[PDB]
Amino acid sequence: RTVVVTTIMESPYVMYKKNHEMFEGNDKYEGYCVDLASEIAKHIGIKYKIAIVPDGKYGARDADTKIWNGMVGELVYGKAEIAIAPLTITLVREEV
Amino acid sequence: VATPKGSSLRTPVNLAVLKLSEAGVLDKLKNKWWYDKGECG
Amino acid sequence: AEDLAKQTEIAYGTLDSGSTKEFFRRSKIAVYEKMWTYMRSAEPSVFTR
Ligand SMILES: NS(=O)(=O)c1cccc2c1c([N+](=O)[O-])cc1[nH]c(=O)c(=O)[nH]c12
Repeated sequence: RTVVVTTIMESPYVMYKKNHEMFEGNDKYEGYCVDLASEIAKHIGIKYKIAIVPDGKYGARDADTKIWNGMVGELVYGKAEIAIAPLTITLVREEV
Repeated sequence: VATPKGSSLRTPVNLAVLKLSEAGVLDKLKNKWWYDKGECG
Repeated sequence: AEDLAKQTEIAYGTLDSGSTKEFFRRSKIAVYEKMWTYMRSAEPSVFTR
């Protein structure tokens, strides 16, 4: 199975290549986290697809609705298999 | 690197990060994107 | 070389290929890496054919 990776467009971690209109799939993107994802996949033995989180957020729990947004939410609610991004380890995220 | 509670993927993902660190690959990637591709010398 | 590394009015460079260019690119010595980043970023080019 193809592993679904959630990430976020922020330089220099993940950036769309200048010529991305001529490219397909993962090769549309470049950056530190793109290179890291490739190294992790090679060491762990999986194929993967880079997807960009829809709401453009890292991950916080709404005070009113208690719903997690961002990349954290994509993992919590079962929509993605892994997040490879500039995502800070914090107490409230480690809890979920 | 984050994942889904209890996900089996998280135990090989973590070992890979520790290995890439010890091999100097994470330092190589930071240098590539910040300094080799930097514009200010 | 320390004199060169501390200034920019007098430009400086290497062959555009070969062992001399590679010495500067890979050095972990502070003075030599300072010289390398200058050469890499300079416009117009400080390298020669
Ligand atoms: N300043 S920001 O862009 O608006 C920004 C806002 C909110 C969270 C950020 C963040 C940035 N950042 O600086 O790029 C990096 C980062 N890295 C993490 O690991 C994390 O958990 N959260 C963040």
